[PDB]
Amino acid sequence: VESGGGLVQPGGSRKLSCSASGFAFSSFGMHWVRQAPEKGLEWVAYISSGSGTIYYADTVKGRFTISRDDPKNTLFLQMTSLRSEDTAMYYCVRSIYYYGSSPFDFWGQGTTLTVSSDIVMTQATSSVPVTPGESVSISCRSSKSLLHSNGNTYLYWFLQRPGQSPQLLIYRMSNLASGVPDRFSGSGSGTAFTLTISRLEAEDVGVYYCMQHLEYPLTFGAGTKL
Amino acid sequence: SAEDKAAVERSKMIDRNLREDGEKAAREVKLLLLGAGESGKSTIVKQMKTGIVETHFTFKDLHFKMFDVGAQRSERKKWIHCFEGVAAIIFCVALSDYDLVLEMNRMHESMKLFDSICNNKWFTDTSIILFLNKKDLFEEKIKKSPLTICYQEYAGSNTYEEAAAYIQCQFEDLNKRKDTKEIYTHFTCSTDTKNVQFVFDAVTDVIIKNNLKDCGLF
Amino acid sequence: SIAQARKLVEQLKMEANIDRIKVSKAAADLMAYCEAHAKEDPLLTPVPASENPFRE
Amino acid sequence: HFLEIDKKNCCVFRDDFIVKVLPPVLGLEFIFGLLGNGLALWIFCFHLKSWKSSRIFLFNLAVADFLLIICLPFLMDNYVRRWDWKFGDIPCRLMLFMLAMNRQGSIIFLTVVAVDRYFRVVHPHHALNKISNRTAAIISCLLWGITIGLTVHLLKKKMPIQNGGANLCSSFSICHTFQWHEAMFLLEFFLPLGIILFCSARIIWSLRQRQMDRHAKIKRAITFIMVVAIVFVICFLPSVVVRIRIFWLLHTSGTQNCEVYRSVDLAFFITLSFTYMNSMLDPVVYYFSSPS
Amino acid sequence: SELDQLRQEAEQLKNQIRDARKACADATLSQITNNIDPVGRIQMRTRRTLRGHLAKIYAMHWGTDSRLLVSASQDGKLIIWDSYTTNKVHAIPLRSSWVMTCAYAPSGNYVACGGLDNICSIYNLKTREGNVRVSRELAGHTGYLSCCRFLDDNQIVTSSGDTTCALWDIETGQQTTTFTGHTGDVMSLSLAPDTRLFVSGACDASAKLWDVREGMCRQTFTGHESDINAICFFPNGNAFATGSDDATCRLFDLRADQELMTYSHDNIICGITSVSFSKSGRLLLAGYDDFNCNVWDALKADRAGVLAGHDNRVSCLGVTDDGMAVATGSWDSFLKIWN
Ligand SMILES: CC(C)(Cc1nc(-c2ccc(O)cn2)no1)C(=O)NC1=C(C(=O)O)CCCC1
Ligand SMILES: *[C@@H]1O[C@H](CO)[C@@H](O)[C@H](O)[C@H]1NC(C)=O
Repeated sequence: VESGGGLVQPGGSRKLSCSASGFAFSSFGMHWVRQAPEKGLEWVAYISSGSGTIYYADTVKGRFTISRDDPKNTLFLQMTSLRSEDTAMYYCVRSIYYYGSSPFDFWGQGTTLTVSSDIVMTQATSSVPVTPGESVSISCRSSKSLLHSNGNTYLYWFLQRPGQSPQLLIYRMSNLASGVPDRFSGSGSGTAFTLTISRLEAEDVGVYYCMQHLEYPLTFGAGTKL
Repeated sequence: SAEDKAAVERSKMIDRNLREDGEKAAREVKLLLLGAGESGKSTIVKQMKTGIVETHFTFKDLHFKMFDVGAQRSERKKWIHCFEGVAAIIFCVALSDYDLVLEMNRMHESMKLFDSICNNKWFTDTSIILFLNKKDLFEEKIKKSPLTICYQEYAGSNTYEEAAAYIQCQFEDLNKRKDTKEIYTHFTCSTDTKNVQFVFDAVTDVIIKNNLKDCGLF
Repeated sequence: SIAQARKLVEQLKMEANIDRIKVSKAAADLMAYCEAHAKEDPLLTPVPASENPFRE
Repeated sequence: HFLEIDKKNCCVFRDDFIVKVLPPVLGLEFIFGLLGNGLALWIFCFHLKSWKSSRIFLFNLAVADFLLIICLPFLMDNYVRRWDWKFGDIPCRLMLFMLAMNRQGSIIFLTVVAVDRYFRVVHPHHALNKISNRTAAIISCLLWGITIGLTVHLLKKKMPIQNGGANLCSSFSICHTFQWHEAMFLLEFFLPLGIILFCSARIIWSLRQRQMDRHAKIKRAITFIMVVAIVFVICFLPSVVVRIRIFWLLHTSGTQNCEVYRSVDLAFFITLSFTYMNSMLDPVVYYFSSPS
Repeated sequence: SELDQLRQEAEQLKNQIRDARKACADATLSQITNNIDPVGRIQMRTRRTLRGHLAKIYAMHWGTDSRLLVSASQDGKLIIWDSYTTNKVHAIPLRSSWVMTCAYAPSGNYVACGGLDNICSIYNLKTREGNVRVSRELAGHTGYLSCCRFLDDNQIVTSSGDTTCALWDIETGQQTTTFTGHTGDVMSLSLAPDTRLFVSGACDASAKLWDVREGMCRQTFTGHESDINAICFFPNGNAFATGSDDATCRLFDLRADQELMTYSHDNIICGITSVSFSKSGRLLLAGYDDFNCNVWDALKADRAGVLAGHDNRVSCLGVTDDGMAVATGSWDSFLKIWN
């Protein structure tokens, strides 16, 4: 579990914090994905394991600062100049990278804050009928074929149930995550992808987002509500 | 390759931890402790302070690792090559079991194991430290019993000075490699000290010879 | 002492009362297996370097 | 006789005895030196598997000796023609630099070896005995820097001296000015002597205070500690002792009569030939005599 | 005097087996495979070298994916490598640095190790709470652990130096079955492809085929003159190869109940530390004490290649399930991938 951060500020600066709990925080790379009040999620920052490589979003490159303290298991986010666009619920995401790992597996609770080239993921569809028991398929597309030479396509599927943080369903477009029922399945051709649900349930309702991990300025797809 | 680049830097973080542990492990002296079970290794271990037993002690800013393999009771030659590379071998022999039998007396049983260990193909240059324990019991036992029971060819007075030096000379005679390895013999009492100093002196001579191997002189 | 010899004898009887075939029958099985999978052994028959996961 | 060299009265001689004794003495040192250091350098690179910090320091000594040896036949040509240099200004400038740099470099990479062996016997548990190969390389490069930085002025001093009808390539001329690089010539011997003699005595004393000399290989290594302390004195004391005699004559007799320097000047270049003896005997004392 | 009578019956019963074994020996393996063409000279190059171990490597095992492998060393580390990119996936520090065996679970979520501590430890690779942690410590053996092989996700089989082999249940940590009958220390074991039988080589120069379900010995094979150090099952599952200390190898057939071929040379006087078959079973790779791993053409018993790339004893050997690579560890603390 993880949470923490501030809530309200006029202009100036504010600092966000996260409290890792019982998952060996020192060997995990952490992100700071944020989500606008009514739009989709948007990546913000990233810090590697051991505080090595650090990446920032193009729109927050100079104003924001991400740092971690492996003792006490705390992740920080320092923001200096906070404009009006920077009004979003900031989530804390863990991810570990080895041969067969599943990045973006756990997402934090998240806190809200108000002030008072790249690859574009289309995801043209926005809303579909909510009739249960059918076989709903969600389509998505990418600007360029995200199939690397090693043979894996870096497309991730996230489900955001209404009222909670996003949950990873499928990583690398074919592999199912831990704890996810076998109903969800994913197939793609490198450029166009689909996510298949065999039998809809009461807990499958929500907005389904897509992410890419080929080039690091990674973007989402605005979701597809049910 | 974004995930591949993150995997490579994780391997690099593993590499630096392996080297950090290797530096610490290279600074510890590894000793192998042997005997005949009741030869007195238990009391020797306390002086320094199933499966394998590791003993940790330090002396003069030097950290020693002592391994006891007395609970194996298996084919020695199938696991004795794992200890090739120890600084020295600490051998414990009781001096009061020359007349006691396990048939065959216990003293010659130690001689059989000492002969195999000393002349082992793996231990051709490792210093062997021989500890003759239970010298206090051997003091009184030689008064009431002679040494002819153990060594029928012994011809000397049944005094501690003459009898004990005969047993030590007999043990060192089994050393065939008299020019590649050195055997250190010391006399141990039940309540004594400076035993760890004797081990410390012996390993320094091994270290000095090892240093003169890197420089090429020796 | 007597039981240990009896147990060894009892086990030896079970091994003796076993079904066996001629060596030529058993030698043909090993020979036939190797030729049946000769084309699927990269060490025996090297695959093109493009298919090597280790060359590149 | 007499020569005016850079606003100081320096007396320069041309003895006929030099022509018949130095060319063959220097010839023997070169011919065996190339076979000695050249072979030793080959073993260090292509015939060695693992490199330790101790072997790195020995490697620099082989390189320093090798560079000094290849400068011998230029000296032989100068000696055959009786101090008559016809190779130019820069080659005269370059050859002198490669003599003072390689001689002092070799002396530097044997006081390092003597100190290196001192720490391996008298302080066997010291952290210096386990320095990584990278740390040795930094020290070797640093020691090479001091050697080059102490002889850079040989590349600034215009040294195509014209002596009558002859041109001389030599910075060792007798005259009455306190020239630094002449007291440094004595420093190359006295300071390493105070280190090698102290280290060699302590190494042997420790191997005897502990009853460790009864070994066959240990006792062999003890003798070769004395060999390097005797070869160093043999190859460097004769050249030094002559130079103090020159200093003694300068203070008492002076430059006003350059006739009492007729014999000593000839003797100095005789003893300076023994300096190149060390660069030839080193491979058979440091590398070829090691059991490894 | 029933002891003498039992011994006389045992000698007569043993002679019956030898007579029965000789009766079925219609021909020799060399005669049957005389017409086949030799594989020719086989050359393998070191496609990769895995560095990071700072002590002698005593065991290794491949994953079922033919991409990941685990190796053991006396520095106390269990390293999981990515054989494609040399990357280190994991590095597990062991409680006891004296480890003599490795195992990788066919599922891939567990690894096992053991040694002079007489304990087989199971590690959980796929732990949701961060890193790799120990799962079960299986105790009950008296001698050192020589080998261990994962039967399944919950069943493992171990061979020890107390002349016994045991089958464990990881969930409870208790010995389901104990296999006895060896007189010397068991040095290796190998499960069948069907995972219903397994063989074991012992220091008494004998190989015994066990039944995992029932728990009793079925066959006993002899012919070696010294301790058997390695064993491996043929890909078919009806044969196995043994590597002993007398610098020889032998091929035994389960149905024929006798040795078929002998792999030895007069120039080799060094023992064998590990053996392994190729995917087709045509090649038999053996690691020797002369720092060289030898490739034997099993059908014709003729040498076909040498893997000379190590500077010390080749302790462990492995062939991928895909058959596209051979990993060779040694005491010089280096692992090499060949071809
Ligand atoms: C150039 C040199 C070496 C004199 C010199 N030494 C230094 C110096 C400087 C700094 C330092 O740390 C040490 N030495 N500068 O000049 C010299 O006269 N060489 C000659 C001979 C020789 O030696 O072979 C014999 C024939 C004549 C020429
Ligand atoms: C050289 O000798 C003359 C005559 O003795 C003397 O006047 C002059 O000072 C000397 N040169 C130097 C540099 O002292």
